[PDB]
Amino acid sequence: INCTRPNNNTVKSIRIGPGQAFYYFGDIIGDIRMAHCNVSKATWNETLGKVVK
Amino acid sequence: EVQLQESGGDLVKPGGSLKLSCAASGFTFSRYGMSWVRQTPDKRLEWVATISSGGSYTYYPDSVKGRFTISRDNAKNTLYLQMSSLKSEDTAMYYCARHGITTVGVAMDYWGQGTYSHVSSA
Amino acid sequence: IVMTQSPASLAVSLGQRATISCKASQSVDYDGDSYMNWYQQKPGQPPKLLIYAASNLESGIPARFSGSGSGTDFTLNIHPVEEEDAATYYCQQSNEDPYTFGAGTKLELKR
Amino acid sequence: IHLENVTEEFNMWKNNMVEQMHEDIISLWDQSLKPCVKLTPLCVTLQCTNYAPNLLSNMRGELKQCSFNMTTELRDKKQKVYSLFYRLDVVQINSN
Amino acid sequence: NLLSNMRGELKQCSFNMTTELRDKKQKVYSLFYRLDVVQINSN
Ligand SMILES: *[C@@H]1O[C@H](CO)[C@@H](O[C@@H]2O[C@H](CO)[C@@H](O[C@@H]3O[C@H](CO)[C@@H](O)[C@H](O)[C@@H]3O)[C@H](O)[C@H]2NC(C)=O)[C@H](O)[C@H]1NC(C)=O
Ligand SMILES: *[C@@H]1O[C@H](CO)[C@@H](O)[C@H](O)[C@H]1NC(C)=O
Ligand SMILES: *[C@@H]1O[C@H](CO)[C@@H](O)[C@H](O)[C@H]1NC(C)=O
Ligand SMILES: *[C@@H]1O[C@H](CO)[C@@H](O)[C@H](O)[C@H]1NC(C)=O
Ligand SMILES: *[C@@H]1O[C@H](CO)[C@@H](O)[C@H](O)[C@H]1NC(C)=O
Ligand SMILES: *[C@@H]1O[C@H](CO)[C@@H](O)[C@H](O)[C@H]1NC(C)=O
Repeated sequence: INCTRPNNNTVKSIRIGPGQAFYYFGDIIGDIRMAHCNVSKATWNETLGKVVK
Repeated sequence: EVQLQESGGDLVKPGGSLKLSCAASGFTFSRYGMSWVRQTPDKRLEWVATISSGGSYTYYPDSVKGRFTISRDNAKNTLYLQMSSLKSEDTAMYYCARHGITTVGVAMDYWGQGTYSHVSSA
Repeated sequence: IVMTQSPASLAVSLGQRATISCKASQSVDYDGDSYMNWYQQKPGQPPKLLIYAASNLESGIPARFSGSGSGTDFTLNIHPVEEEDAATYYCQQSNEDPYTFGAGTKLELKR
Repeated sequence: IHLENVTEEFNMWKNNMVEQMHEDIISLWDQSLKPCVKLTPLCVTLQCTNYAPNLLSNMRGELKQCSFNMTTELRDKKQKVYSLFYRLDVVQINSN
Repeated sequence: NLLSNMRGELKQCSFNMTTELRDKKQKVYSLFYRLDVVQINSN
């Protein structure tokens, strides 16, 4: 299985204080594609036919 | 802030071999989206939207099918379109606009320039 | 496909109140109600935003009018009017698959 | 070492070492997580609406361009922020 | 409290308390014996 996340979406950081460096989400640059996974089709057919026997 | 230079000489009987080009501005050209609105006499005038960088649309409305062909160039910071096989009930393409952020659905926060060019029967 | 609403080409006697409505182009809208904004133009100018983000007054225009919004059916309001206010106001709201407006105004002060 | 001429009964589902793998990972997880930074004061009320090209994607879902007030370094100063959160991280209470 | 053998101390009492949200307060109503309350030196 291959699984990816397209939007690399740079971050920022502020300070709660004293000494609590909080990280939070920044901003999108580029297109937007949601996360997904590819899978080999015929092999998934083959092992599913294998398990049902 | 900077308006958009346009160019239209659309005076051609119905073969739509007719290129129309947009321009650039002083703002950044990437990380936003654009659209296109024409001008009809008093009937709400067009709805043709476009994409961001590599976005997932090529035609925004129906009834433009096979005739729309919007493109975009990030390099020279200027897009253009081609409207092949032009029908009647059609004046010209007129305006360019910008989508912008911090809105909710969509908005046309700036307006480049409107260009009038009647197409039929010179 | 929509079915927009406007009463007519309007008029005003400079009396601070002018409410025009577009009730239901289509069905209702969800929790992120997403009804977009009203534009203006006059024959000597390109179109221009009035309101932004379905509720609140634009940074760039002075603070002298607003509009109401509730779910599907709503209208505008206005608050003391003057010379450059009489214009053409278009009503686009719907943002899912098409972008649409069919409504429109022609407003002019009464002599 | 291979064995010879030996049988033995075997039963899973009653083995004790599955719980000892269960108990220590729980004690490992919190112990690795405890002495780093705490945050109580974040969950403050907030108004929120979606992001603009969220409607311009295959993912027409939820991004929620969002903002709130947060206490700063000094106790008598507040600050304004702007951030993003998914729908599965936020819920409303039952005007913006 | 005045209607009992125990004519003593119940002190039906109330205050402000922070809620789960940091920008919201709330009103409560409760009871405390005088052996668990004492004043400072108007109500
Ligand atoms: C998982 O499956 C998807 C489904 O096909 C794969 O997506 C495909 O990815 C390629 C590589 O980016 C895309 O091709 C690109 O097209 C642009 C168009 O200008 C071109 O400039 C690029 O050079 C490239 O050729 C392709 O369109 C895309 N297909 C889709 C989205 O349907 C994906 O690669 C697979 N693997 C992973 C790890 O996600
Ligand atoms: C995404 O990755 C590219 C790779 O070169 C990088 O330049 C960019 O800063 C990253 N972040 C974005 C587009 O927000
Ligand atoms: C997943 O990615 C690896 C990377 O080398 C590739 O070899 C493999 O074929 C991919 N699997 C797919 C596309 O099912
Ligand atoms: C799996 O492969 C068999 C052939 O071995 C075929 O008959 C069957 O339709 C396939 N099923 C799917 C879900 O691809
Ligand atoms: C933040 O605090 C200021 C202080 O008056 C207030 O005006 C503003 O509405 C607050 N914003 C939020 C999101 O709480
Ligand atoms: C609780 O807070 C409100 C806020 O003004 C105040 O009016 C009230 O007197 C307070 N009550 C007590 C018991 O502190």
